[PDB]
Amino acid sequence: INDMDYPLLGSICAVCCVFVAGSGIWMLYRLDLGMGYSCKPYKSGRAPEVNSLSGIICLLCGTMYAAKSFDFFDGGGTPFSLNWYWYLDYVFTAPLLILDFAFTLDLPHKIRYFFAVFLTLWCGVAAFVTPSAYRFAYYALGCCWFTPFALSLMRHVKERYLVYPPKCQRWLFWACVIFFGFWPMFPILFIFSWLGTGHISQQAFYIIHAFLDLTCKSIFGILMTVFRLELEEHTEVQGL
Amino acid sequence: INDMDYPLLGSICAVCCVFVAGSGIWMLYRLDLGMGYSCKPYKSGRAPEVNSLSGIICLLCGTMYAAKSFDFFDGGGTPFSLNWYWYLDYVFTAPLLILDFAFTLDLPHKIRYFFAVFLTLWCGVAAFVTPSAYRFAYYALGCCWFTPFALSLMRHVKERYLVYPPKCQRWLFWACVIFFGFWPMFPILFIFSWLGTGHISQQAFYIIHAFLDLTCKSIFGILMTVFRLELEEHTEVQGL
Amino acid sequence: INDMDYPLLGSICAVCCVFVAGSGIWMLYRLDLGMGYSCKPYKSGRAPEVNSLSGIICLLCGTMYAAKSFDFFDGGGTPFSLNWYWYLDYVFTAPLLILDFAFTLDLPHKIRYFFAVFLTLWCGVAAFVTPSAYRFAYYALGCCWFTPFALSLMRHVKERYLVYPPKCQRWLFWACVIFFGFWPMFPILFIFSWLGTGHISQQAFYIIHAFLDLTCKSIFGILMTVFRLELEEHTEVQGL
Ligand SMILES: CCCCCCCC/C=C/CCCCCCCC(=O)OC[C@H](COP(=O)(O)OCCN)OC(=O)CCCCCCC/C=C/CCCCCCCC
Ligand SMILES: CCCCCCCC/C=C/CCCCCCCC(=O)OC[C@H](COP(=O)(O)OCCN)OC(=O)CCCCCCC/C=C/CCCCCCCC
Ligand SMILES: CCCCCCCC/C=C/CCCCCCCC(=O)OC[C@H](COP(=O)(O)OCCN)OC(=O)CCCCCCC/C=C/CCCCCCCC
Ligand SMILES: CCCCCCCC/C=C\CCCCCCCC(=O)OC[C@H](COP(=O)(O)OCCN)OC(=O)CCCCCCC/C=C/CCCCCCCC
Ligand SMILES: CCCCCCCC/C=C\CCCCCCCC(=O)OC[C@H](COP(=O)(O)OCCN)OC(=O)CCCCCCC/C=C/CCCCCCCC
Ligand SMILES: CCCCCCCC/C=C\CCCCCCCC(=O)OC[C@H](COP(=O)(O)OCCN)OC(=O)CCCCCCC/C=C/CCCCCCCC
Ligand SMILES: CCCCCCCC/C=C\CCCCCCCC(=O)O[C@H](COC(=O)CCCCCCC/C=C/CCCCCCCC)COP(=O)(O)OCCN
Ligand SMILES: CCCCCCCC/C=C\CCCCCCCC(=O)O[C@H](COC(=O)CCCCCCC/C=C/CCCCCCCC)COP(=O)(O)OCCN
Ligand SMILES: CCCCCCCC/C=C\CCCCCCCC(=O)O[C@H](COC(=O)CCCCCCC/C=C/CCCCCCCC)COP(=O)(O)OCCN
Ligand SMILES: CC(C)CCC[C@@H](C)[C@H]1CC[C@H]2[C@@H]3CC=C4C[C@@H](O)CC[C@]4(C)[C@H]3CC[C@]12C
Ligand SMILES: CC(C)CCC[C@@H](C)[C@H]1CC[C@H]2[C@@H]3CC=C4C[C@@H](O)CC[C@]4(C)[C@H]3CC[C@]12C
Ligand SMILES: CC(C)CCC[C@@H](C)[C@H]1CC[C@H]2[C@@H]3CC=C4C[C@@H](O)CC[C@]4(C)[C@H]3CC[C@]12C
Ligand SMILES: CC(C)CCC[C@@H](C)[C@H]1CC[C@H]2[C@@H]3CC=C4C[C@@H](O)CC[C@]4(C)[C@H]3CC[C@]12C
Ligand SMILES: *C\C=C(C)/C=C/C=C(C)/C=C/C1=C(C)CCCC1(C)C
Ligand SMILES: *C\C=C(C)/C=C/C=C(C)/C=C/C1=C(C)CCCC1(C)C
Ligand SMILES: *C\C=C(C)/C=C/C=C(C)/C=C/C1=C(C)CCCC1(C)C
Repeated sequence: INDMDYPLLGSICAVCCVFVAGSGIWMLYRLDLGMGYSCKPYKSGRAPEVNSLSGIICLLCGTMYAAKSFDFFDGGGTPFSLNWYWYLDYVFTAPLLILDFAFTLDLPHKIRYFFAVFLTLWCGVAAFVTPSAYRFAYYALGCCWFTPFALSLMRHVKERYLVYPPKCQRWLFWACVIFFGFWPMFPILFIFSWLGTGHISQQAFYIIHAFLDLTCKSIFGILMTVFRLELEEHTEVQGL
Repeated sequence: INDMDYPLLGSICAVCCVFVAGSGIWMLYRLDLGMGYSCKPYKSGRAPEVNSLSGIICLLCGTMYAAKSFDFFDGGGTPFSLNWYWYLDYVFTAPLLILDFAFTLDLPHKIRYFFAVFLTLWCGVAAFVTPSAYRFAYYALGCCWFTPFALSLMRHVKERYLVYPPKCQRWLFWACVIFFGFWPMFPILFIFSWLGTGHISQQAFYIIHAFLDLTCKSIFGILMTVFRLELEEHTEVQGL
Repeated sequence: INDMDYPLLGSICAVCCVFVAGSGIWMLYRLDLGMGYSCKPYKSGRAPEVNSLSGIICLLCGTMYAAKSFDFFDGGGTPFSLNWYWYLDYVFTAPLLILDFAFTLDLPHKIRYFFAVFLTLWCGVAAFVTPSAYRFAYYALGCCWFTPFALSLMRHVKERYLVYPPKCQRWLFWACVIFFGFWPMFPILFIFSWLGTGHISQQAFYIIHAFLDLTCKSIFGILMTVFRLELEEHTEVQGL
């Protein structure tokens, strides 16, 4: 029912729009001046193309949040909503999150990891738009995709977590908290939302989701950016 | 008219959902233990990223079939149908089929081959949704894309079919049967369906399409997987 | 209001459909016989995959124009329109234009350049479909994406424009005219169209847009093709 407090939801989106986008602008700025903390200039003179994927998602996420605010500030139900169809944008950003994570730590099966998340969210898009007993079938189909994705990722992360120096592991550990602790929270709120159990309020739903993306995009991007700065500093200017 | 036997169509989709997805899980499992039949471990320890594209399409095709079943099992006309708009999913899998085929045999013009199929199907999506005299114009526009695509592919396949050892050529020949014998059957059923001639029944349409994807995705994926196993066995452990 | 002269608009689209597609077929034909004007055969025997991106866009643009004509020739409002939602196709071709430009001149930040244009147009798609005070917010959000994109591109182009020989610079200069002189004309007509100021007539809108794509796709593709022919001729057969 169209009775939730959109001005609030819009404001929330606008506030996190600046934070996520601003973090993206910072990490893009921090990328193109130094390999590490000593600001080592790239010998060729061009930062690796895959490195920028962390900043772009935040700007990609920040650009979407601006849209969401515009949807909320206009009273909802806009022709270009990005909120009526849920996880619709996630389809474009979440598969990119694992792509840079796989690129940052050289995790194998990158195309499998992309299509694991890509197929995971399209079930969530299908689950939302289908009010019926088969909504959870898509959820089950979606969870049939994420569960083998969350697994083997923990195995892959663990196999290389022990290779990094202790300085670099602290940021990776905090990336794993964001990664293996909060990504499983999207399916959990799907069960408890008005779609299933009914705990999460229709309005509340957006606000907690607004406050997780910061952790999943921006803060995850910051931890990835700081982790890469530590990684290159230990390997390039030190040769260790 | 909504009077076809969806439970049947759904069951068909569900049965081939397990077969296509199960074949994809097998070929992904068969990929990451051996270069060839001797199960030669990859020297770096990570199977090539382009190799997995054969398995992923089946899981990508199997995930879609589950959706189609859910559309049929719910009586049709679901908000997330994947059946109301035809060839809509093909847009995501058929361009990937030629991408791995081009990658498997090192065929040139891979981006031209991707956009040949990608533009071929978007005319089929447009042809379906347009009941008018211009449906066949999109079909003609689509066939104006596939016909120069089917050609030059036969020339490209032939130029390298004679380089492979006789053991590897048997699977490639059976890939070509699936490739140059069944892909031209999608346009043929478009003419004869209720859209054009009227031979193929609305219901029958789905069942024959359900039974070709197995050949085009799963069986094609199996033949591609077996062909790659023969190819690497002759080249890696034998050096011939 | 559905009272504009579609037969005209359709004819315009059909005439430029042949010109853009025909130019694409020429530059694809011109690509696969010679590195330069001396028709130097590629030593491996396969033109670089990124080189063909100039031809494909024209065929991608020509295929869309055929569709637009079919939409116009059928009276408008077709189920597969490509005209009802504006810049919707641009989302697929404009990000590819900058991708080959970045590839042709080895410009850095290619993924940033792709997502700059990709996010720029999705605001234009959102701006059109949203009749409200927030249409210009998407326009402002879109211009908040293009303005930092148009800039740094001029800096990047200038940094390498002085390295090319004078023969190659003439085509690049004429690419820059098409690039930095006409791309900023799409936002300008958005302001003055019936959406904003009201200068550009609903009908006129399509005809000037039809006549810019030729410059942005086809003629830009020709200038890119001629520029690459000059570039390789000076570097490959001359070694200068
Ligand atoms: C801005 C940066 C974005 C970057 C990346 C974007 C990629 C993601 C693409 C997002 C797709 C957006 C689709 C959203 C559709 C929303 C439909 C909607 O809101 O419907 C509800 C609403 C009913 O509400 P009210 O009438 O208020 O009811 C109360 C009674 N007074 O219905 C409408 O407003 C009618 C909707 C008009 C048509 C919708 C047009 C959607 C825009 C099309 C462009 C997107 C292209 C998608 C590609 C496929 C082509 C369909
Ligand atoms: C699950 C794994 C999938 C993996 C990859 C997915 C990529 C492919 C994307 C598929 C897009 C799906 C679109 C399907 C739309 C179906 C529309 C439909 O069925 O309409 C008919 C039906 C009429 O039938 P009944 O009312 O039964 O008539 C009988 C009278 N009692 O109409 C409806 O049900 C209304 C439809 C509700 C809105 C449709 C919402 C579609 C879902 C949107 C998510 C997809 C995003 C697409 C991106 C662009 C944004 C539009
Ligand atoms: C051909 C080569 C193309 C290559 C690349 C293609 C990629 C770009 C994808 C383009 C998406 C096309 C969407 C266009 C939707 C147009 C809607 C439209 O015209 O509505 C207006 C019109 C009202 O006009 P009239 O009734 O004449 O009014 C006057 C009163 N007598 O409404 C209709 O006709 C109803 C529309 C029927 C349903 C629309 C179906 C759109 C086709 C779906 C396939 C596209 C898939 C998109 C993916 C997401 C799934 C939605
Ligand atoms: C929540 C709101 C929505 C969120 C996003 C809104 C827009 C965000 C702002 C722009 C995002 C990034 C633009 C992407 C295209 C530009 C490519 C790019 O950034 O390249 C990096 C390039 C630097 O590369 P170096 O390595 O020094 O080059 C030497 C070659 N080795 O970046 C730059 O040039 C700096 C940024 C552009 C310079 C132009 C300065 C003037 C810009 C006008 C401001 C317009 C308002 C936008 C506000 C934020 C802008 C930072
Ligand atoms: C028709 C229904 C829909 C069809 C599809 C439904 C889901 C299909 C099942 C999962 C598909 C693939 C998941 C993609 C993300 C995982 C990435 C992946 O497979 O990586 C391969 C990786 C092996 O790599 P190696 O080379 O040994 O690693 C060492 C590094 N050199 O695979 C694995 O780890 C095996 C699969 C995951 C292990 C976790 C085991 C427990 C999984 C719980 C089962 C959940 C139900 C799903 C059923 C099928 C699962 C196989
Ligand atoms: C405005 C209307 C819509 C616009 C577009 C309509 C369709 C455009 C015509 C086809 C576009 C391109 C097709 C893409 C898939 C083909 C791949 C391709 O072109 O590969 C190049 C390959 C040449 O490669 P080389 O380097 O010689 O190979 C040796 C290996 N080193 O091209 C060819 O083989 C030439 C073109 C195909 C040959 C088949 C000839 C017979 C074709 C029947 C004509 C059908 C009508 C289409 C009209 C235009 C066709 C040119
Ligand atoms: C539970 C409370 C949650 C609060 C939300 C978080 C707010 C943002 C603050 C940062 C969160 C993530 C930080 C991750 C840890 C990195 C911090 C850090 O110390 O980084 C340094 C250096 O790296 C950095 O600079 C990273 C921190 C920079 C973060 C900048 C904040 C994000 C950018 C937003 C600016 C624009 C926002 C617009 C205004 C908001 C309007 C609402 C790494 O080295 P140290 O361990 O200090 O060792 C010292 C010797 N090397
Ligand atoms: C006209 C009847 C069509 C019947 C449909 C086909 C059913 C599937 C059977 C396989 C079809 C394709 C097989 C292609 C040929 C490869 C078979 C083969 O022999 O492979 C071997 C080895 O490779 C293989 O193992 C490939 C065959 C494995 C196929 C496994 C079947 C697909 C996986 C599905 C399992 C899960 C399905 C769920 C249950 C179904 C519920 C409906 C290659 O070497 P050989 O020539 O034997 O030489 C011996 C010395 N090297
Ligand atoms: C303001 C008037 C605008 C008119 C529209 C333009 C019409 C198209 C004409 C070409 C426009 C762009 C040309 C760019 C400059 C390149 C021309 C040129 O000279 O190229 C040569 C060689 O390269 C070429 O051949 C490029 C020109 C080829 C252009 C072919 C025209 C496009 C193909 C369309 C054919 C099919 C169209 C269907 C019919 C139309 C139905 C409506 C480069 O060397 P030169 O400087 O001559 O030095 C000589 C010693 N090397
Ligand atoms: C409470 C919520 C936020 C998080 C719940 C998940 C936490 C408990 C998970 C997320 C990521 C996980 C870490 C991921 C990787 C490793 C490296 C391994 O060699 C030891 C365990 C360790 C350190 C894990 C401990 C458990 C961990 C921290
Ligand atoms: C009857 C249906 C299923 C298939 C119709 C197409 C068949 C006849 C086509 C598909 C692929 C084709 C093969 C593709 C490649 C070659 C290699 C060439 O050096 C000799 C011909 C040969 C061996 C072709 C023979 C004809 C062939 C088998
Ligand atoms: C463009 C070149 C490669 C030819 C490929 C397009 C051919 C195969 C297409 C173009 C126009 C098409 C025809 C257009 C209209 C109809 C009417 C319909 O009720 C039966 C099929 C039929 C008769 C089509 C058959 C296929 C056809 C002839
Ligand atoms: C009048 C319309 C069509 C075009 C307006 C933009 C024109 C004036 C712009 C577009 C591209 C620009 C050129 C781009 C690159 C360079 C190289 C630099 O080292 C000197 C300036 C020069 C040569 C620019 C001059 C101005 C220029 C030609
Ligand atoms: C913003 C970034 C991320 C990674 C968001 C991720 C969301 C998921 C991984 C959600 C998964 C879902 C599943 C498994 C089933 C129901 C639908 C969801 C999309 C919520
Ligand atoms: C599932 C995999 C494949 C390769 C399916 C392929 C389908 C085509 C190549 C279909 C082509 C069509 C044409 C040329 C014209 C009418 C519309 C079709 C999509 C049926
Ligand atoms: C056909 C190729 C090109 C490059 C067309 C490009 C169009 C743009 C770069 C348009 C930009 C817009 C902006 C910045 C804001 C309003 C919406 C537009 C899409 C017109």
